[PDB]
Amino acid sequence: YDIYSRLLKDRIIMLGSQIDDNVANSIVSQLLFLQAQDSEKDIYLYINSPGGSVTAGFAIYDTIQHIKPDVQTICIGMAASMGSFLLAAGAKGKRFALPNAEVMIHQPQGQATEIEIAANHILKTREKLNRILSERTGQSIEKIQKDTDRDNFLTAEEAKEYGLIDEVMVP
Amino acid sequence: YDIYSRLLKDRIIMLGSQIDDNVANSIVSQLLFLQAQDSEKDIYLYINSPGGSVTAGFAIYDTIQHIKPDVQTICIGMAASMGSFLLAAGAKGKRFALPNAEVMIHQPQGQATEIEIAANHILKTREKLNRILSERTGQSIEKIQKDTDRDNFLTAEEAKEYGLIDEVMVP
Amino acid sequence: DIYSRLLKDRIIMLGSQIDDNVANSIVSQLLFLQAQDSEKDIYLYINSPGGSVTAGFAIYDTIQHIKPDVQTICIGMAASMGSFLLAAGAKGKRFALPNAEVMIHQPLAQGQATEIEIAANHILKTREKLNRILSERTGQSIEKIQKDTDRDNFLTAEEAKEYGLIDEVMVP
Amino acid sequence: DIYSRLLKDRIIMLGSQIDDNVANSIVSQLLFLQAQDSEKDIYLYINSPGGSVTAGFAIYDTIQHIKPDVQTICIGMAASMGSFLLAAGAKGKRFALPNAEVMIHQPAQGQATEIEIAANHILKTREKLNRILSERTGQSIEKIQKDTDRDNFLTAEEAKEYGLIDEVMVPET
Amino acid sequence: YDIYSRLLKDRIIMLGSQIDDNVANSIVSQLLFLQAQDSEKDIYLYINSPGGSVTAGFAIYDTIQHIKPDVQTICIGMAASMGSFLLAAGAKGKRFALPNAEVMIHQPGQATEIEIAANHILKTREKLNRILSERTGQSIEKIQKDTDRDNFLTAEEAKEYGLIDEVMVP
Amino acid sequence: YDIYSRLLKDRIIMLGSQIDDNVANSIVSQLLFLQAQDSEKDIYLYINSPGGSVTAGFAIYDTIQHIKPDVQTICIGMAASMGSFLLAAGAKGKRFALPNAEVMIHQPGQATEIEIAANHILKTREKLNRILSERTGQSIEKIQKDTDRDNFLTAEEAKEYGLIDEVMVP
Amino acid sequence: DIYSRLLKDRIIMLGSQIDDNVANSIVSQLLFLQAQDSEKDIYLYINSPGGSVTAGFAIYDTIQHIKPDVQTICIGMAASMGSFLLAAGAKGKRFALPNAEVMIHQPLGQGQATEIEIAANHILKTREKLNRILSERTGQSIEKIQKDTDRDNFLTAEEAKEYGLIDEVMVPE
Ligand SMILES: [Ca+2]
Repeated sequence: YDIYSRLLKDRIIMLGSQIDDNVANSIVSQLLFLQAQDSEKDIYLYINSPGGSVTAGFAIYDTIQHIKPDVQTICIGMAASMGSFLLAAGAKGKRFALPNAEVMIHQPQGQATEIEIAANHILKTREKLNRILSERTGQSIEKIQKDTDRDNFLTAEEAKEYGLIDEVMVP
Repeated sequence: YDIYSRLLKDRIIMLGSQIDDNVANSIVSQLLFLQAQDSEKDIYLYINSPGGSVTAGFAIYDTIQHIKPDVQTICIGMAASMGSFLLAAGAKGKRFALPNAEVMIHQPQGQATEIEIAANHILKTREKLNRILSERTGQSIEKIQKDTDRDNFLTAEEAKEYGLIDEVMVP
Repeated sequence: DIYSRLLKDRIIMLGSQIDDNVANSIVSQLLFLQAQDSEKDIYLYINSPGGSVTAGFAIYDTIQHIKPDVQTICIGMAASMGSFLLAAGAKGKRFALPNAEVMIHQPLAQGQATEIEIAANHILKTREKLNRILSERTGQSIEKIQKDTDRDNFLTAEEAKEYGLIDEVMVP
Repeated sequence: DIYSRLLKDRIIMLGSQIDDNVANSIVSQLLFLQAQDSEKDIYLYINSPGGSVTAGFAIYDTIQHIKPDVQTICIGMAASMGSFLLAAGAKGKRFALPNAEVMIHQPAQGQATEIEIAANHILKTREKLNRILSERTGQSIEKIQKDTDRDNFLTAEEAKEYGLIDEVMVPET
Repeated sequence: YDIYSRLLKDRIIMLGSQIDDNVANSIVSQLLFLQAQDSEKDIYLYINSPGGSVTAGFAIYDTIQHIKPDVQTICIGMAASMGSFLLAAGAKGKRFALPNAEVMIHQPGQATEIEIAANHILKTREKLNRILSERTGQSIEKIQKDTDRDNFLTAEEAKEYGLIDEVMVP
Repeated sequence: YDIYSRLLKDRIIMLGSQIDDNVANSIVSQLLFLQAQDSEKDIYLYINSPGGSVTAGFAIYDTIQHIKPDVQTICIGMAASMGSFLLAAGAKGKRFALPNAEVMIHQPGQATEIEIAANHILKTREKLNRILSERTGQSIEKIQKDTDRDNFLTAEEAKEYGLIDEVMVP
Repeated sequence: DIYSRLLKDRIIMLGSQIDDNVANSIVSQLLFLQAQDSEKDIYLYINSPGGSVTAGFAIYDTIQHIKPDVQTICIGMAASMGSFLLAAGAKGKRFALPNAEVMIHQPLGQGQATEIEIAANHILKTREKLNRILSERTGQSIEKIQKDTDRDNFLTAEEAKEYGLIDEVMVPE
């Protein structure tokens, strides 16, 4: 679509699909582009994703944390698994959801190849997810481990109360 | 294509297919872009939709309510399921249909993934749909509960009488 | 390429089966042309076997809604919803080329219509509203239209003028 | 690409079977060119094995309706509807190159829709084709009836003497 | 591949595939475009073609002869059947091949049902031989024999035969 | 896509897939283009790759070493097989990984029969090992050992191993 | 989109099997750059496992024909027709990168060659002309080349220089 090109001028990135390497490459490239345009101005990352690959999600995570600009995260529909992980990873005080957004932190995948899955288990990237979520939500590692194994769906309000977002955007 | 892009210049968006995640993302992006262009001028959402997925439809709904410009809604052919919900969700006074439009309130999937179905069951989106509809139509939620469970087809004039739209546009 | 250039001349071509995509595109073009200039005429050329009635009504309603006069010109053919849109053009401004073939017969499902669309038509009785508009725009009685839209009667351009479906056959 | 640049030169290329898609494309180019300038000649090159008669009649009628003269020029082939459209050019301005192959035989051809085939027979389009061909070749309807019911191939010079075209374009120098 | 539109600015046309109706329509369109742009300047037609449809080849042949500009023909790799025919059809004195080009005048075709019927009733095989005779300076009798056999010709032998005017030497 | 052309203006090259011939040709072309634009300014090569073909990987490797501009390598996500080899081949002091990047040096990615035959005859594994040994500061004995096993490394471990120079801290 | 931009720098990339499509592309780019400037060098980068000899001879002939010098650089692999086009660069201007792989073997006859192409190869004895050309350009005896062309002969960049296939190995800096 020609629309996502216009939105880059507004420093808006839409993450509206399952997260695989292709998507990760696209989002990362968009993040580096906007940093090159203007290293100071905020970026707006709208999220409607059911999740996906963990190494691909970490690629985006790492790029959000590395670049100079504050990356604002705004969930518009769903944020599950890596979707919700990236939602929580946005700039402090600047993580949002619309009132009818659905958030799940269950971390179960996502067209991941042999090499990726091998890396995940060997470098125990799941423990790294749990540890990062714990830091960014304030929850204990033990509560994070428990909830990421479970299939709990949170309303926007329940997501704020959990510490995944900062503010529910009520009209 | 080039017509919708040039139509976007007039702050017109066309919602003319079933609503899935792709469509929602597109409509949401278009709404955010038009807000970014001018935060004050009306937006015209044209609707010819058999409906689609609830979580996709709520993403559009939330965006309409979130943005500063008021989104005028106009049914040209059909609004069924989520299509009619979106029609009823336009700026008050600014909801329209052409004389031979067909509106159906019945909410039944729109290629909704199993994660989305689970979320909607758990978060009780169906009761929420009924409630929002009753607020936007002026009907009691009991009337809404009944009418959304049967397949009730309404003319543009009947949908006006029902409160789904404000006016039938005059030839 | 050619169609975007024609759009500048306020010319819209309807040269396929009418389904929802086509209807959405035709509706869009009509809206764009009204936004471009509200006073100048639009030229809708029709070569269509017909299709979906709900899609056709979407185009019909838009033609009647928009400000500019919409001229309808049949090239090749106008069957079912195709003939309905041809008869729906501005009065005094509905045309057919000499060898055009017009058919009023409304089938008994077309335009690869969805389950939801078929149900709406039978419940809201669109077949009767079609027959009503046709009689109003041709000058024939409702019982004449009712019989003719049930039959597979093919009309020449001149017979279609006699019928009231068009205003004039265009002279070479 | 090349075809859009050619359209600036008021050149239209008809190089395939005739269906509704092609007919609509040709019809639109003719209307565009008339909208550009209504006095200057149009140059319609024809290399076509034929196709749908109702699609063919749409092009035919459009040629006769617009104000500019439509010169027709056969390169390669003009069979069935192709040769009918060749014969449909502005009289005096129908051409073929020396090695062009013309066929007048009229055979539902070329992915014609079910409604179209029925329309052909009911409105008796075959009689109209014959009568028009007769009118613009100068040949009698009886001769055209016989010649269109046989697989009848003609050279460019034979097609000229038959009256289908006005001149064979012999190359310089 | 947008290289071909760039070459068109330099009045260069590439015929580097099997000759069918689509290729014919394409080549004919470029030739007409190049005449419209400028009717005086030479056009350069490069050939690497195994041949193809006789009626499609004839459409190209006629357009070459009909347009005002001189069309140079340059064989770069192969010119077989209709390919070699179109090579022999260039402006006189301006038909070339590169030193390692392969040229075959044997005529066996990627035509259609209607096209095949036309070729045989109108006797296009005789028209090919006749034109080959006119443009090579060879007799109808020799050409008839050679177009029936699978004689491959070097670039030098094609010059000697009269299919080209000069071999293009490094 | 389309974003990648804009990134080229910033002298950024994304290597975010398996390395086959088409990918190598593309990366090599982007490197040559950027050198041609400016021979002095740094190039940034972002790597997210499972690796792939040895011949294709060496094509990129050689071009990185040949061109004038310093090529910075930045691992985002993963660098395995040729991916990690290309990561280790960045300009000295300008090889980086993000905190959560996964690095694997193990050498076993869609390559023709000719290429596989070439690899074993011309002893390309011995070449890889020697080059890795030269750019990490680890011995050939050590690198021969670690290339055989499926040892994954964190960004910090990759730095300690000598594959990268720094981890990029948020 | 880099290739079109790269073409502004007089750079051509041959990165696949050689067939008629590839050859017609390369030939076109060579002819384009001549028309652009006939004096400045052209840079042909080679990463090719070979292909059709007819297609390769088309490129070869065009390289020799045009005025600009064509520099050849092997980046990854040059096999069969790939090697041949490598050895065919301007004298003193044939290069390979240090880890390039070169094979002179000319296969059992490649690259989707048509029955017409294969017939011409055998009749016009195209293999003999290849061996003759390689001999002239490597400075080796036709006897040695005939032997090495019949074996699967993989060479390093340095060995290719010692053979005479290239003039220099491009040393990195
Ligand atoms: Ca720099």
